[PDB]
Parts: sequence; C-alpha cells; structure tokens
Amino acid sequence: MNIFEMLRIDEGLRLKIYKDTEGYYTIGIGHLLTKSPSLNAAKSELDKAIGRNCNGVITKDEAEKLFNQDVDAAVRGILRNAKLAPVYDSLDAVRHCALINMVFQMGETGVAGFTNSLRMLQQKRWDEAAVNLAKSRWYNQTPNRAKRVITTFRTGTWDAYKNL
Ligand SMILES: [Cl-]
Repeated sequence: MNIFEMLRIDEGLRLKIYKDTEGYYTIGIGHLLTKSPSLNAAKSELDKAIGRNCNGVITKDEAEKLFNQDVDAAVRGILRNAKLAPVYDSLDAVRHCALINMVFQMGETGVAGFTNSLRMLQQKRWDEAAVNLAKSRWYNQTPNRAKRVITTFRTGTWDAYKNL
C-alpha cells in the first residue's frame, strides 16, 4: 500500500467530467477543474491542463499523468508550508500518507486550519487527535473517507484500506 493506491481507492477514476461530492467539476482521479458552475469553464480548464482539445473526456494515461502531477504537487506544497512541514516531518511514513490525503482533498489552506489536530499529531497523541479530527465539517460531509484517514493517523497501519 502507498499514497497512490490509497488515493485511488478514495477518489476513484472517471474519464469524463463529473461533479465531486461538493458539486464541482472534476475529472480523472479527483482532479478538481473548477469551482465555477460553468461546464464550459470546466472544459476550458481541462484542455489547458491536458494541452489539447479534450471536449470533456480524457484517456487513462492522461488521468494517471494528472494524478501523478497532483500527488507530486501536494507533497511539495506540504514541504514548503510553514505550518504543515513540521508536522509532516515529525510523522512516520504511513501517517505521512494520511496527511497527504487530507491535503489532496481539501488543499493546504484547509488542512492548515486543523490547528489543534495538527498539534496533537505532532505530540503523537493518536487517540486524542482522532477525536479532534472527527469534530469537523470534513467528517460530517464525507464520513467514510474521513474514517479511513483518521484510522490511519490513529493506528499508523493500512488496516482501513485492507479489503477494499
Ligand atoms: Cl465518504
């Protein structure tokens, strides 16, 4: 198990423009295109991201390429983020994945807002952090995914992703 398989399970794979859980135009493996309600704006963003006239549809190779770029960016983002880097650096390799997962889904800014949870993770107070992370819009809106990520932070193992 690794970050790519983890996110592939949480985000799925779709080759045509779709709306994510919040209603935003997305494609591939959770690649957000735009928050604008315009499917045209979305189609424009897609072509620009892929470098060709896609008309709203891409190939698996293209999907995997975007996914790779996105994970890469997420990690680099964490590493240059003042509030996130120290936490990331304090964690083991499995837990690094749970943090990347959150950033991939909500963005740096979103994650940087979990101040108290972050301090608890830094202090390695696993159960306390898990309870705190659950007190959030994130948990209430996407509970199954949040439960998987939280369990990952709590246990430091891939159990929540086993049998999926
Ligand atoms: Cl969910």
